[PDB]
Amino acid sequence: FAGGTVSQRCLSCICKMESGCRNVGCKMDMGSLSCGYFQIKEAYWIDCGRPGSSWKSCAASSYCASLCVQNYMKRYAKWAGCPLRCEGFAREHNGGPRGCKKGSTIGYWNRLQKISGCHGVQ
Ligand SMILES: CC(=O)NC1=C[C@H](O[C@@H]2O[C@H](CO)[C@@H](O[C@@H]3O[C@H](CO)[C@@H](O[C@@H]4O[C@H](CO)[C@@H](O)[C@H](O)[C@H]4NC(C)=O)[C@H](O)[C@H]3NC(C)=O)[C@H](O)[C@H]2NC(C)=O)[C@@H](CO)OC1=O
Repeated sequence: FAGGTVSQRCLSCICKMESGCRNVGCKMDMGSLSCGYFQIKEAYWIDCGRPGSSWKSCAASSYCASLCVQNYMKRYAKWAGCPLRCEGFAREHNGGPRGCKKGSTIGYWNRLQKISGCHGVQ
């Protein structure tokens, strides 16, 4: 995946959690479509710098999608006071700018750790 502050093992775990790390297309989630490898919504894609040729094109690319995650965490993680490890990055990915502080994402982190080789992933 793209390089950055998020580890490759963490990105792999998130990728597997969202789509079994496959280009699965989109689905509706609480008002907006989440797409591709990392199930990224348009707003997230905008916030990570509009990488790729378009939102859905980027989402369908493991590299572009992972770069978007890298940029999103560089933008919000430290700002929101998240631990700079997968626990914080995963929750930010699932809950937004301050996702690592939302109780809603506690379940996402716990479910993600159930994936082979993802328990306590950093
Ligand atoms: C069950 C489940 O959770 N499913 C999925 C969750 C997840 O999608 C994530 O969904 C959340 C909430 O809808 C997204 O959070 C929003 O993120 C926005 C983008 O950063 C953010 O909007 C920004 O907000 C800041 C602060 O106000 C502003 O300064 C920015 O200008 C603004 N940007 C824009 C372009 O509007 C917004 O406030 C968040 N909303 C809330 C309620 O927090 C989050 O981004 C989603 N994550 C992704 C990767 O898309 C995914 C994968 O887990 O899809 C799910 O199915």
